[PDB]
Amino acid sequence: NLSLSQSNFSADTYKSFIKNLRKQLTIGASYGSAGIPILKHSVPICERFLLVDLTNGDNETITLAINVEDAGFAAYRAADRSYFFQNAPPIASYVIFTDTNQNIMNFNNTFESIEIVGGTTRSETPLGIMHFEASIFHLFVHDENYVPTSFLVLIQMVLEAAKFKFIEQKVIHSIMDMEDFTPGLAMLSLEENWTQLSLQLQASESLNGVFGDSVSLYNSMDEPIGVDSMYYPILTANMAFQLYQCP
Amino acid sequence: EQCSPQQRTTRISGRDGLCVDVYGALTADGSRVILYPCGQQQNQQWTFYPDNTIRSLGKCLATSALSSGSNVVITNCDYLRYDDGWMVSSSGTMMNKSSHLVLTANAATSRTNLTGENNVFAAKQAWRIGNYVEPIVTTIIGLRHMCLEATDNDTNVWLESCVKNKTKQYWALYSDDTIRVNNNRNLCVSSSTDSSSKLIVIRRCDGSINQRWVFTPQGTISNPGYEAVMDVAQNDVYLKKIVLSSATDKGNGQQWTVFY
Ligand SMILES: *[C@@H]1O[C@H](CO)[C@@H](O[C@@H]2O[C@H](CO)[C@@H](O)[C@H](O)[C@H]2NC(C)=O)[C@H](O)[C@H]1NC(C)=O
Ligand SMILES: *[C@@H]1O[C@H](CO)[C@@H](O)[C@H](O[C@@H]2O[C@@H](C)[C@@H](O)[C@@H](O)[C@@H]2O)[C@H]1NC(C)=O
Ligand SMILES: *[C@@H]1O[C@H](CO)[C@@H](O)[C@H](O)[C@H]1NC(C)=O
Repeated sequence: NLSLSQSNFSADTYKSFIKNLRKQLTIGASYGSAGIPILKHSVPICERFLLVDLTNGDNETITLAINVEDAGFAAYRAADRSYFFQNAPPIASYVIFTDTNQNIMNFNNTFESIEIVGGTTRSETPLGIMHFEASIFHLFVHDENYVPTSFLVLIQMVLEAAKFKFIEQKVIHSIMDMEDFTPGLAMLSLEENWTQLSLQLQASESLNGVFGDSVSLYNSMDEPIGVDSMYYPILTANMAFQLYQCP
Repeated sequence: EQCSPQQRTTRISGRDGLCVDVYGALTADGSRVILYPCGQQQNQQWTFYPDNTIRSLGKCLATSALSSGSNVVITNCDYLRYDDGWMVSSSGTMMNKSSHLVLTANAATSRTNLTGENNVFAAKQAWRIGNYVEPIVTTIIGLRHMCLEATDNDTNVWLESCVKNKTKQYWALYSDDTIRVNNNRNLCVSSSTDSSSKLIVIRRCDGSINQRWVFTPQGTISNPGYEAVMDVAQNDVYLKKIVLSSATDKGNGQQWTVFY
């Protein structure tokens, strides 16, 4: 499986990992005027998951299953154990990690659900090297008190980074300078609006690239920039792929 | 249904960050459109519809001649019933589908009449349709995770290690597809004007093809008129040279990131 290990975790290897993850998720994608790939849809369950391995500093590895339709995690495996989100596709357990002791986590793979269960928000959850490593560990041993924040960390450092070059870049900075950070409005506004941007971009085909609704994306100075068309570089050179939304 | 928006009102900004404006808010058929400082006035509000019309004050933006050089105006939409309309490219070119002329601010000053001209991919033919018309301040990251920096008293540009808040590493992305020195917005990143050199440099903004850059989804900084992209000379950041090259998959020098 595509993988990343803490024993070789540099800006270059992280970048390559993210690049490859995007490539894999975009196999068979569709394209519109914007030229931003649109993830597959109506994918048969036997093919709906992309597995990626992450190894911590202890040579302990977890395998995460990513739904290729939405670039979200559905479950993961650690040794002979597996854990599925409540909202994982109902038939997933028959397709992935079948030869393990399967468990269902009492929460959904969404930030909202994870933050409620863990009692901690993304704004208050540090990201960086230490956190990536620790998150893999917490998931490997399934320490319940740290599972929710571990997903907040990994979802953002892996999946949201795949979705947005801006987020990938934040993580790169964190690795290069070994400086941890918490996401600010700029990063959170992207995560929040991925599906909405996907819908507007696709819908804009009928309106000369203009959106039906404006989306507020914040900059690093905490200023909101209204993105009401495809003509903003902060969108078109940033969002790497989209969720399928329109015929 | 959300996949089929029926309309959207927005502004249109371009050269030097000015807005497309129906001069004096006049409504007579043939009333000309110009560039003027952006504001909230109705004569700067353009409504887009699925019929390929772009309207202000209830009338339609349109060219006024088949040949180049005539004004763009607003006119009764009923006169365009049997017309294909406008098509906007992913890079911000606004083109009359039938004639192929494109919206242009052609004069030596942007305080000018807009006309329908032959497309040459000039910055003066690049537009940002959208309500947020301001330049976008950003850093531009390239090879070796370095940042483009304005050097030699704002005459050259090359990569240097990123330093937060280092003034010369900030760029202002304008509505006309120019990349401007953040603290001297009269200066633009420009492809070479000397055929003997492929070196990208910084020059006074002039609306030219040399100064129009498109940040593509594939990660390149493209000069559409010249069918080329920004590249790190020999894939070596230490050469302190950024050049215009045909797009190629060899090396990573043609990949960039916008970090705002
Ligand atoms: C696009 O350009 C075409 C061609 O110049 C314009 O079509 C002319 O429209 C006027 C009014 O409809 C008529 O007098 C002419 O007979 C048309 N000429 C031709 C050659 O077709 C059209 O109006 C333009 N549309 C826009 C939106 O700019
Ligand atoms: C913008 O459009 C108008 C209306 O079509 C033109 O008359 C303007 O031409 C200018 O004014 C005329 C009277 C003449 O002096 C001509 O040489 C000028 O260029 C045109 N230009 C401007 C700047 O208003
Ligand atoms: C989780 O997801 C499902 C939607 O797929 C929803 O019905 C449910 O309300 C959510 N549950 C929690 C625990 O929030």
